Amino acid sequence: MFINRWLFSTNHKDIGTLYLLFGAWAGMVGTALSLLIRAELGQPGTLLGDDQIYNVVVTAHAFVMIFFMVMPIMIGGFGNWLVPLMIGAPDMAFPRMNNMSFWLLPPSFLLLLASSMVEAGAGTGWTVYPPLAGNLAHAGASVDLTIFSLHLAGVSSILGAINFITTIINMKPPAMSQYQTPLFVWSVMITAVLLLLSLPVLAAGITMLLTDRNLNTTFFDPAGGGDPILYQHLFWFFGHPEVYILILPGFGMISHIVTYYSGKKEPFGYMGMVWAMMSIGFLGFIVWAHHMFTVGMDVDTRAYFTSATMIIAIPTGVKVFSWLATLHGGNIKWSPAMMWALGFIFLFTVGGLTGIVLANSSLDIVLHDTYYVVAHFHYVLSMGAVFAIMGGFVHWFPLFSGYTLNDTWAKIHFAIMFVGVNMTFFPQHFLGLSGMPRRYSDYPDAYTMWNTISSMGSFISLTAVMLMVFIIWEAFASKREVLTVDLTTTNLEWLNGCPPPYHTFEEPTYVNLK
Amino acid sequence: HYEEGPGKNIPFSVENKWRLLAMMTLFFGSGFAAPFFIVRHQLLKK
Amino acid sequence: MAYPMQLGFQDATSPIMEELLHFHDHTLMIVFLISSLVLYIISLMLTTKLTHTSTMDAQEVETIWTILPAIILILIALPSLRILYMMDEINNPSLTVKTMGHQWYWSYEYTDYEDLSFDSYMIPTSELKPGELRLLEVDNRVVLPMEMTIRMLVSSEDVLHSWAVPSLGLKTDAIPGRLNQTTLMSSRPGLYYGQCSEICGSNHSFMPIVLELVPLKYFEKWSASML
Amino acid sequence: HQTHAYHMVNPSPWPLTGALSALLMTSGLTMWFHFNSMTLLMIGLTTNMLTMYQWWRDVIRESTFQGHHTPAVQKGLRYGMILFIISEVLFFTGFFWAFYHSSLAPTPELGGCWPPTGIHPLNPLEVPLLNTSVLLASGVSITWAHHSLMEGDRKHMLQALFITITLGVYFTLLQASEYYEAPFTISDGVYGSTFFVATGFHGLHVIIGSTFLIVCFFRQLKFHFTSNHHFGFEAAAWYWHFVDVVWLFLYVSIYWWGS
Amino acid sequence: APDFHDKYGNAVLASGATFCVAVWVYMATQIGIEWNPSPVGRVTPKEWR
Amino acid sequence: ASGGGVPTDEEQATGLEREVMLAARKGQDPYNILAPKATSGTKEDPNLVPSITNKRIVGCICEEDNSTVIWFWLHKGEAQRCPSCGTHYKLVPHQLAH
Amino acid sequence: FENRVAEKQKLFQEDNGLPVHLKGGATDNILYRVTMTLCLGGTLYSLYCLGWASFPHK
Amino acid sequence: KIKNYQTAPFDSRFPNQNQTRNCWQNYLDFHRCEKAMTAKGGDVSVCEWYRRVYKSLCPISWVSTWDDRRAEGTFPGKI
Amino acid sequence: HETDEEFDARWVTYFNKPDIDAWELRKGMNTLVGYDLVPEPKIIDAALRACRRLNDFASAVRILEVVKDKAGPHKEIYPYVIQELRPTLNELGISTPEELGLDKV
Amino acid sequence: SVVKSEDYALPSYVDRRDYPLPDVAHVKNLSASQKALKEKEKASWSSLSIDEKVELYRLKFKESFAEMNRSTNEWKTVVGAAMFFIGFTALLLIWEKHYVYGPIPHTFEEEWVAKQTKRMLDMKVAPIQGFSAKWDYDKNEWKK
Amino acid sequence: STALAKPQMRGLLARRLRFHIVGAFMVSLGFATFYKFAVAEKRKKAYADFYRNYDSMKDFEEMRKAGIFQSAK
Amino acid sequence: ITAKPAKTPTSPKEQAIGLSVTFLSFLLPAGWVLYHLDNYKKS
Amino acid sequence: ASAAKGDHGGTGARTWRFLTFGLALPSVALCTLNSWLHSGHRERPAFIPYHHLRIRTKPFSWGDGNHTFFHNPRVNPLPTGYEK
Ligand SMILES: CCCCCCCCCCCCCCCCCC(=O)OCC(COC(=O)CCCCCCCCCCCCCCCCC)OC(=O)CCCCCCCCCCCCCCCCC
Ligand code: HEA
Ligand SMILES: CCCCC/C=C\C/C=C\C/C=C\C/C=C\CCCC(=O)O[C@H](COC(=O)CCCCCCCCCCCCCCCCC)COP(=O)(O)OCCN
Ligand SMILES: CCCCCC/C=C/CCCCCCCCCC(=O)O[C@H](COC(=O)CCCCCCCCCCCCCCC)COP(=O)(O)OC[C@@H](O)CO
Ligand SMILES: CCCCCCCCCCO[C@@H]1O[C@H](CO)[C@@H](O[C@H]2O[C@H](CO)[C@@H](O)[C@H](O)[C@H]2O)[C@H](O)[C@H]1O
Ligand code: CUA
Ligand SMILES: [Cu+2]
Ligand SMILES: [Mg+2]
Ligand code: NA
Ligand SMILES: [Zn+2]
Repeated sequence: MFINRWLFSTNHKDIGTLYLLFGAWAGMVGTALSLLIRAELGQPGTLLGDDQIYNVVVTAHAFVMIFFMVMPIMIGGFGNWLVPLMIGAPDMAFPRMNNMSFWLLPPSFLLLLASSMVEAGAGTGWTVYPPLAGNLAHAGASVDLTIFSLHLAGVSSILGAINFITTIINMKPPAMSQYQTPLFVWSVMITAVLLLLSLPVLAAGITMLLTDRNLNTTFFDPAGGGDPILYQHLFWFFGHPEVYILILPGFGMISHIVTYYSGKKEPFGYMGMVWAMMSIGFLGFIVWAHHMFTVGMDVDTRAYFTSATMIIAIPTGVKVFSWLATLHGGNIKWSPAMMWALGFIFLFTVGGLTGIVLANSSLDIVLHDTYYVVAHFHYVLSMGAVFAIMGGFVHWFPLFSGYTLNDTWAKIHFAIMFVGVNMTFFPQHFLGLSGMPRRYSDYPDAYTMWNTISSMGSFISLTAVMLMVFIIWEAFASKREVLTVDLTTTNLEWLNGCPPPYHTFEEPTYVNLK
Repeated sequence: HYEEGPGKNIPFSVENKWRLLAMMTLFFGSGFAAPFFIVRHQLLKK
Repeated sequence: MAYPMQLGFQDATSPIMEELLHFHDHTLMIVFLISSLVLYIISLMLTTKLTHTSTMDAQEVETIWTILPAIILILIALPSLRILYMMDEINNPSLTVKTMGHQWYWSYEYTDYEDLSFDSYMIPTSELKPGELRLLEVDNRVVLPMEMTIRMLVSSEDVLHSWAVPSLGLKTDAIPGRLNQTTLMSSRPGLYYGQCSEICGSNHSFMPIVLELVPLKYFEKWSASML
Repeated sequence: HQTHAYHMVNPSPWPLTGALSALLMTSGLTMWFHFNSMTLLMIGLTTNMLTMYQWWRDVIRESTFQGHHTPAVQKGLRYGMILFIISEVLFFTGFFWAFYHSSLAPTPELGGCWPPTGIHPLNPLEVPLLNTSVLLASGVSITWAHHSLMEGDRKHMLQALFITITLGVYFTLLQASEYYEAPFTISDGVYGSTFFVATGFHGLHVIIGSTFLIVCFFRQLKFHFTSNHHFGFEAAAWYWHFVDVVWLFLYVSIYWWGS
Repeated sequence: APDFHDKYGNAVLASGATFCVAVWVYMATQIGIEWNPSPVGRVTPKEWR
Repeated sequence: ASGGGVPTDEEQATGLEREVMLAARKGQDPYNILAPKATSGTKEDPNLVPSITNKRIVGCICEEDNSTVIWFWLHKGEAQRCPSCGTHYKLVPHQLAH
Repeated sequence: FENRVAEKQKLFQEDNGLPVHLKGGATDNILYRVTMTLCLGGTLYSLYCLGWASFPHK
Repeated sequence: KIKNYQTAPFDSRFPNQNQTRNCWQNYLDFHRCEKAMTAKGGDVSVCEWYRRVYKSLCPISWVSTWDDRRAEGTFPGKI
Repeated sequence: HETDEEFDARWVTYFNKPDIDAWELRKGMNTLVGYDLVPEPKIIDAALRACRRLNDFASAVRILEVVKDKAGPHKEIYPYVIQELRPTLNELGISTPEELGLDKV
Repeated sequence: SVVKSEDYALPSYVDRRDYPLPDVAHVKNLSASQKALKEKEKASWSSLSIDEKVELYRLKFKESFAEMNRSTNEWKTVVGAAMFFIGFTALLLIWEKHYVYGPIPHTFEEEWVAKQTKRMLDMKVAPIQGFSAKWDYDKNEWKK
Repeated sequence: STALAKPQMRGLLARRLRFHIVGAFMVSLGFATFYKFAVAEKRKKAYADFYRNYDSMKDFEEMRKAGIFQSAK
Repeated sequence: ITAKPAKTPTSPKEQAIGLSVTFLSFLLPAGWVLYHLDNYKKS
Repeated sequence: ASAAKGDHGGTGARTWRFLTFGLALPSVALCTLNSWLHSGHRERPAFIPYHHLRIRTKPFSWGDGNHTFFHNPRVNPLPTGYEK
């Protein structure tokens, strides 16, 4: 029975549970790598005495946090658990394919760990640019194992995207139009469309890198008439959609959390929120070369990419203001999930604004490949995504488990995390403005003070992570079972109890047309 | 059919909180420890 | 170079970099205002017992919070693009210098007249002379005439590198098989430092750039002595 | 007892065996490229084939034999196949991007010209034109097969589908012969790189689509399809038209314009 | 009826703040960390050549 | 030209697919493929909600084009009212497969 | 050929509790055991190969 | 005769950041000219402008590789 | 929408319905407190009389509590409303939350 | 009065300032005096005593608005505990400095910094605002 | 005793919002004025004063005499 | 949300045990590796 | 366009079979004639060891490492020229 249930699953809730467990474990790996980065930088000089290993650690940190922590948790975990429940559907459209999207991830992760164990690892950056990633500067198996890891992760997500689009389009109650579905469901649909279109391009590019390394092609090798910059275009054509993929299901969860703890039946400006996510998804495909402003690009192309990038601020600002307008007039419940969402709103806004600074290609000449970029994306991505994940986790943990958390402990956890991430990343802005490069294992002496503070900050977030594991333990240890939950009339995923039965909506909901 | 209900919709046991503590320690602790030991491995190769 | 506890940009050495400083001041004022406004409104939304929970009509207010952000973006884009096109404008340099990246050091070629070229390596920490700067000094600096428009051409003989001098506002990737051009003009004599800015392997952190800006007649005699 | 029309699938081992076959194929390619050994790759290819066979066998059992494909379930499979084909279009788009990037701005190493110095392209009016007529013709015969099926005509459905498959095989043999006869190789710079990787992936998709048509042929021989319910045949036809359209873009771009 | 916070909150607040300040001050000042603050107003420049 | 030998759904559809087809023929919808049409929803003319058990979830779209759906359990017994708009619903339980 | 779909429909609808991937009979079980043995044995072999490839052999 | 060369001037055929083709075109022009002059019994001095421009712009290692491949008979441009 | 006067009259009419039932009493008060206003005394008067016809003393007191709550920090509103309702409170024998000690925490 | 898991699908009681009249009464099973009190409620409320009015309120409602809205001391526990764990983090950092980190480079020695500082002023690092701008080259001292 | 006057009872949340959004606008104006004097104009004036009588040759001669250059002693 | 009282209450002492074990499970293995880095760096 | 044909009274099985045998397969037959008429081996060009061709950055994973997968000795020279 155990094998049938947990290895042969065709159930959206159990598969969602698997993804949450996987993503949590990956988050530990990613956190450990981040602490090694900041230990190397925590005082001037060398710690590891081996900068190839430092580069492998940086590269792995990013792949783990992006492909094995954020995407599995948000889309595989919350997506599978919540989307069928929010539309009253009995499961996903392809419940057995769903299980393969999950099981491709442990092998993908094994390939990445194999990459770091053989030879001297792939010390490339998560961008894996040739020629550094090619077969002369990175001879041997590590980069190919990394490429295959991305292939399996890509197939997992493309098939999951097919499943989510099909489920959301096809499996709603017959009276429910797309404009009657909850915003989290919209955020997952739009993320899936982005995955569907962007991951095949990444797969094309890294397959060309694979054949350059092993079949004597020369797509990226000037000796054969190739061009390293072509790889960058194919990578970032995927890579900008990818950063919106990382945040969009977070935007969906934030809309639900803010609505819920404001005591509201609905988010402010529902169709504006739909419009804004679709607009962000669309603009997300026409901005990628702002990752390439220093490669030798013509001035009119820089002007276009500067302007198109900045436009994204308009739909994003509609969502920020609409979350504020959802708080407006609320009977505010200061639950731990609410604290995570309010932290999200502020810290995402800071990071988004530093992105607007970087969009100005004239300033990006000086800021590109410095810690200002690192500060930008650890605010919007690392904090934005992580705070939405933590807020969702604390909010829905009683739905998934049937048990409550200790709210006081959860508030303590929030407070510690909030101090840690801000101490870690806020000084990196100074480091970037004053010209410290990213991807360095050591720095000129003038940069010591902010590096020292940033590394001390990283230990505070470590203490928060350890505390979070204890808080989950304490909840499962004490077994406070849920009795009553407010606002079920506008939060359908709670209406089948906690946890819901294995099969839900065997009899579908009744919804009239009128 | 399958077990339903709190504590039963999961692939690990919560029947005993100390055995659970040991399982969670090994689970999260193995993920956290792995990069330290991979770095150790790469340093020991040369 | 940067100095300890620095918060902002290095002081500008070129007129383009002074432009960027004023443009950054303008953009950062806007960033601070918006981020503080969002934080303030958050605190305002959260500090009253008064409630209003019925359905709220959204279309009036969505006009304000699309038009006003669009206006703010145009107020950033206008000076932003002015600088962009001013940098691109025809300059006619008096000198061309090439730099080639390598794992892990830079070479320089000054071949307008004679065949002058040399390699430029980081000084190891153990070999620094008293008061020299850890990870920043090189054995052979890029000597250049001050107050003159110079064309730098940047390439690589192996992997990607990137040639950067923050106080001159310069960063140009070094790509094998490609010859990227940028222009440089220092208002002042002195020593101006930068560091490789595209990850190029295990000594990425350790291949700095040092420009030495002097009067033309010193540059001429230094050039002659380097043949 | 459910009172919706959707399909709750029996717990199945094929997702896990398929994921592990992926690990073995990728591990195996690594072992082949770096440790001079085909062993893991051959195991992975074998388990991949077993997985596909049993998984799609079970879908046939669920639908033809157990009746689980209600109109709602069939509609979901239509969306899923369309989205899958879109993802494959974007995959080929990366290779067309690589081709135009290299050929519109040929570098000095090539002689600054396209085709590069030393490259003698195939004549697009010879076998590449024949291949074009072959795949277009197979788009006509598969449409004849589809209409015969809807009209309830068993024999002519089989004849038209057989003709379609024969044309796909003919294309594959022609392209295999062209590969052998070609005076340039995949190692002949970016001309050979774009040519063989883009037409090679296309040829792989022709073999896949031909295999899919062959599955439909044998299901038709066993009377699986009704005149109104035959989604596996529709999916195979959509995929086949996709393969035809990709060929037309390759022909125009790489063989003709790029010659 | 007093809960945990009524009974222990003042102690938790006072002890936690005291402990937090004490150990960070000790870490920052007593164990040889080099913060490398600005020379301005603090360093007397010395002949180097 | 033109011959036969391809089975029809009438001949060969089976299991749930066949149940849906035969019910549709009779104008019935035991597998909830269609959206039900609302009554006036008064206490005298409540919306009739079929169920094979003693309670069923209702979602109420109170006004046309509302994006918010109001969800609640409707229990066998006295008619209940949507908590947002007051429209009435009454459960009519049971049966299906004879 | 003759239309034998009805016989297969009877077989795969038999009320015996078997999941669809085993409902064809004993040859399903054999094919399943072959597939799973090759997958699990191959996975163990790939771990052995990682162990081998993780260390230099000069 | 029309000298005072300082460095290669702006060239409107090559106005952007990538100058690879400018280096290449002047290397080609120089050797094409030198070939025409040495053949038709003229003086390579008329080729000097292209020589100065490509020496100013081209990386030494590019020039040296191209020279080797001309001597080898594997230079892929037309001269 | 409507003037203040039309709004108030509609709510007066709602609670004044003679056979208003318990569900409709609750629906009315729970809807009314969603609005950005403290209900006029005349609206509250009609709701308390609905409580009387429904034999529900407890809900009458709760309605007075929510008037106070809807005023938030504007401490002058609730005593004004109580002042205006005092003839009704006396006629119906409704004690205020304060008279019952339910304002103490 | 006991709320059970198997009641999840039924209307439930809540104390919420913005939902003042919940879907069910707080007390569903009445004592004989409570039943008689409910009968008396059908007569003039002026004849009810204060205690009887209070009891009618507590049959319908669990907490009053004043009770449900009360502030707590939880913030002291949250802020204090967070400070404790932030203090604990510094113990980790002391351990790391003592046991993990070796000496920093010799360029941080006081005499090196003094010489390096002079050399920065000799090359006029950041002369407009950032660094040399703060040195008085005429008086040979940091500007006041 | 004295009756209480009737207070404003409607739109209190909206009233509070409008008051404080206006207040926030005023503060934003104040900050912009502070910032353009304490940062932006301060910067323009520092660069302008520095270069107004700047002698690049004298600057170089001082650097040269202090020994900083490879190319000039 | 409302909930039942804990079916298996976790006392302050039990919490201190769970927290201490959780923290040691993260700190000890990494601590051991980092303490010995120099034994690796020149092994 | 409308091609230059006509039908459109109904595009059913009989029409698509008509197109299959009346247009599609005749086209294939003509192109087959055109091809197997311009066949016959053409004279292979002089070998020149251009550095952008016959790329070898890593040995191939089959054979002696130096032969492409569909190597044809008649027309595919190695880096050192045509085979014996
Ligand atoms: C922003 C997220 C929360 C941050 C929390 C942690 C950070 C601490 C509070 C954080 C207090 C926030 C105010 C910013 C720091 C002010 C320092 C400054 O004048 O820096 C100016 C510029 C460069 O300026 C210059 O060229 C002139 C330099 C003048 C030197 C004067 C001496 C200064 C002495 C040293 C100061 C140490 C700074 C503190 C060191 C910090 C150590 C962590 O630097 C920069 O661009 C850095 C800014 C990066 C862009 C992101 C801004 C996003 C908005 C932040 C939230 C604001 C609303 C909430 C208002 C604040 C609510 C919390
Ligand atoms: C969650 C992930 C995420 C998100 C959502 C974003 C969002 C944005 N990012 Fe980026 N970004 C990354 C993750 C993300 N980013 C990563 C990982 C990198 C580094 C890749 C690598 O090199 O490794 C990166 C790099 C990156 C660069 C390249 C810098 C360089 O390498 O030199 C740029 C350049 O334009 C950029 C810009 C932006 C912009 C304009 C947004 C906008 O979408 C932000 C819009 C939001 C707001 C503006 C705030 C809310 C709005 C308002 C309150 C309204 C009013 C505002 C105004 C009028 C301005 N990002
Ligand atoms: C008639 C068409 C036939 C096509 C298929 C032929 C057999 C190859 C089998 C697999 C094909 C799959 C994809 C193709 C990818 C590589 C391009 C190969 C196309 C091809 O066959 O190219 C041949 C070379 O092939 C070679 O290297 C042979 C290389 C064989 C090993 C390929 C290694 C596999 C790498 C694949 C990684 C795929 C990743 C996919 C990710 C998908 C998304 C996750 C050309 O031969 P040549 O001698 O150079 O020149 C001819 C001179 N007379
Ligand atoms: C050398 C040969 C091997 C080379 C390796 C590649 C192998 C080839 C795989 C070829 C694909 C075969 C797919 C067979 C699917 C059979 C099952 C099927 O077709 O199932 C149909 C459902 O469709 C469905 O699932 C639709 C399912 C769609 C499957 C689409 C598969 C495309 C696979 C591509 C994989 C590679 C991708 C590209 C790599 C870069 C069943 O419904 P009906 O038909 O309506 O019947 C019901 C009626 O009888 C009732 O009256
Ligand atoms: C970023 C992640 C890390 C965060 C900070 C980690 C905090 C460290 C926790 C303690 O770790 C232990 O420290 C001991 C030293 O205090 C080590 O014993 C070592 O030192 C002892 C005393 O010298 C000897 O007795 C032991 O044998 C020797 O292994 C021991 O192995 C190690 O587990
Ligand atoms: Cu060279 Cu980084
Ligand atoms: Cu981007
Ligand atoms: Mg870069
Ligand atoms: Na370091
Ligand atoms: Zn309703």
